Amino acid sequence: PVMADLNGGLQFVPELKEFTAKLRKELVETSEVRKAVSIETALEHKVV
Amino acid sequence: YTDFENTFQKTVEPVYQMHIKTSKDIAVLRSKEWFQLDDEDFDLLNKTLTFETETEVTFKNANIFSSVKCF
Amino acid sequence: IPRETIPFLHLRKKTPAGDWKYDRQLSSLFLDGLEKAAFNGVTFKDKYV
Repeated sequence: PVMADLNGGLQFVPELKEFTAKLRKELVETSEVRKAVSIETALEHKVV
Repeated sequence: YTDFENTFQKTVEPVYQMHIKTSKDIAVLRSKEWFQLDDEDFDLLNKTLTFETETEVTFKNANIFSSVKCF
Repeated sequence: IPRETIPFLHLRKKTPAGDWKYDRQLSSLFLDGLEKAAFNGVTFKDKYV
């Protein structure tokens, strides 16, 4: 039997799940903050 | 009367309350220049804030203000 | 437990690489418990199984 590792070194990233959940939050948080801050800056400009 | 340079209005605003539930709410508040914490590193998360504002206005004409102060 | 001898009964510890290997300290906890059980007995009072 042949065992081929086609895993791109992924196994050497410790605590992978937490690492992927952190990258996801850092991205979704940045998305949702930018959405909210841009919507409020538009509404402020509209009012003034 | 059309002498808008002699007009002015002070309003005591109703007290507004915000429950800061998320870090998005915090970012939206920090995006406002007018929002000025004494301690910039104050932890707003899970806090209830109250805003006790007064608005001083001067008029250019009927619809447009020549000045707005909210403090 | 001799140095460089794995007991017939032992506990393993997951390495940062994600492999399970003999762990002398965990194995010592388990085997000391077995020794106490063998001399003194062990209670399971208030265990629901």
